[PDB]
Amino acid sequence: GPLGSKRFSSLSYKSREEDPTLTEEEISAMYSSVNKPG
Amino acid sequence: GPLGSMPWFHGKITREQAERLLYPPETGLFLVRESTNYPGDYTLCVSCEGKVEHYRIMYHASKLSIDEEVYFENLMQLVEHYTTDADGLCTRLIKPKVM
Repeated sequence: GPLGSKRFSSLSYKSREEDPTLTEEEISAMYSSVNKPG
Repeated sequence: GPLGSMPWFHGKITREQAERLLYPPETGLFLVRESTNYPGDYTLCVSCEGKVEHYRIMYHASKLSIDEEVYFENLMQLVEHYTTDADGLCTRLIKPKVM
């Protein structure tokens, strides 16, 4: 149980081929989308 | 090439293929592939410090757009913009994921 002072967020993408039970909520949850600086 | 010189566009890649492809962390490595979860659109995968960022590409009226504000006429010009500047990307494009 370390302090946890690290900046990093993985990303496990999944296609309908392996998980056809995925909805816009799940699919989109695996995206970052346009995020301009600031 | 298929229709010019757009190797970065696989137009046919899975999650396992896209994951391994972006194994080595290198800001500037991007790749486009037909959206599996969403048929008819494309998805741009970039490697940011080892992280794989997926950008959904909406294709409507023969125009592409990810921010729903900047529409293009093709994927070629679209990448050119994201390559010259972030435009909403964790890291501007530098080297296309050649296949």
